[PDB]
Amino acid sequence: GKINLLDLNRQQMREFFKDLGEKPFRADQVMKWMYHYCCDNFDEMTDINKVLRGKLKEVAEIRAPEVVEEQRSSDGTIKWAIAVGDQRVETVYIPEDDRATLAVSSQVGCALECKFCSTAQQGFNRNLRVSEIIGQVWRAAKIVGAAKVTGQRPITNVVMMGMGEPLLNLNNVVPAMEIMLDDFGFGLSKRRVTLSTSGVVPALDKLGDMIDVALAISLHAPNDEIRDEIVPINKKYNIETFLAAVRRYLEKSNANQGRVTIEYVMLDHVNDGTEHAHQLAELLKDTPCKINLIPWNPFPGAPYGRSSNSRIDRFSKVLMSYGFTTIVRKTRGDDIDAACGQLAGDVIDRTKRTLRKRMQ
RNA sequence: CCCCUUCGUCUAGAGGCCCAGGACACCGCCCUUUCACGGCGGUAACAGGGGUUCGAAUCCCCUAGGGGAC
Ligand SMILES: C[C@H]1O[C@@H](n2cnc3c(N)ncnc32)[C@H](O)[C@@H]1O
Ligand code: MET
Ligand code: SF4
Ligand SMILES: [Mg+2]
Ligand SMILES: [Mg+2]
Ligand SMILES: [Mg+2]
Repeated sequence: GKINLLDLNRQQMREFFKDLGEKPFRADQVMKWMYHYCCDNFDEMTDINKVLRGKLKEVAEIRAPEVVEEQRSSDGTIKWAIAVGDQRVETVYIPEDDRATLAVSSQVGCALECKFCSTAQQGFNRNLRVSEIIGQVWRAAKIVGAAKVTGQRPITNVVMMGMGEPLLNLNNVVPAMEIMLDDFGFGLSKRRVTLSTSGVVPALDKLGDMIDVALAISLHAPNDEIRDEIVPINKKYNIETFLAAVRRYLEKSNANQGRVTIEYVMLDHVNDGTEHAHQLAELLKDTPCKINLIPWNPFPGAPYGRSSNSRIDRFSKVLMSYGFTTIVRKTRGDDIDAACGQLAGDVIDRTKRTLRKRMQ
């Protein structure tokens, strides 16, 4: 029953050190070792006297989840499977010219049932602990830091775009993000830590009272009827209820700089027509934003196709004629099922999704 | 008895190069095309106090807070 320090943000680690009679600055010191240096062994922490180091071994540990698989894409993308009990979730490293980004998982699977997502096909088991979330970053930083490969930069950006809906795990997601932003943690910017959500609107309001981070929304449709089909949570919280919650978040936010990112997956002949772009432009006219079009990444048994490049191009041309910043998300790591939406992991579904499927 | 303390974080520094330079963070402006959040700016430190010197982040003394040898 040793306490894992990877579960604690700054505040909780101060109060940890206040107990057992130590001063607040110890929290600062140990976090620097853990996060600036990827240190999991108290012996190596020269900042601290040998008495307090031997004392920490008694009551504490630094335990990130194990990497059990690595795959490398031809485009530079790396996917790691991390062991989480008997199950697994994925972490994805994305090197770009001027930056490097890590996509992190928030849940063991997902319970939201989006029809175009491989993670949904796996079902849902549970939420990840803080240590299991920030541990992905820790473990990726250590692996990337060791092998000094050409064009393989340290992590500058983090996206909550792995397995699971982050807003359904605020207890653990928020503290993990706090450690990403903390100067004594990873020291990342507000503006380059982006949480993506499908729209759990009461939770988005809660998020606003807890932490300010960059925000992307999984819109994927120009109207409620199409969205009800592909992103079922739109039935409980429709587009306007969601867009309103977004505008509330933006009002308090330095991280978003006045703009939400609109995520929009391009499904062939479903939501991808010129007609739909016009309707989407109208829909977003009162929501300051940037549009990120995502070519659909396939998975086994999916009833969709990827929008052709010409259909995507015409869709974006339309949007640009309405004055919207419009970017096609380059597909990264699809040769190793690491592209957005292809993260299957290894999940034990607790929602009886399989036995429900056969009973129609 | 010996070493350590420079912007929020990590650092450049060796008596005039420094009213202290950089990276990232933070803040601000812009995003009507750099986006798996993009572009450009701006604020910001010599642990504290007192000596030495024409001149101190730098040399000396004390104090506060960390290590380390007997
Ligand atoms: C991280 C973003 O990826 C989207 N997403 C989910 N599944 C897929 C898929 N098969 N292809 C492309 N994008 C997908 C999201 O729903 C979210 O907005
Ligand atoms: C694979 S989706 C990851 C982010 C979030 N669950 C969303 O739908 O936007
Ligand atoms: S898309 Fe994001 S939310 Fe919808 S299912 Fe896949 S993961 Fe859960
Ligand atoms: Mg300092
Ligand atoms: Mg940005
Ligand atoms: Mg200055």
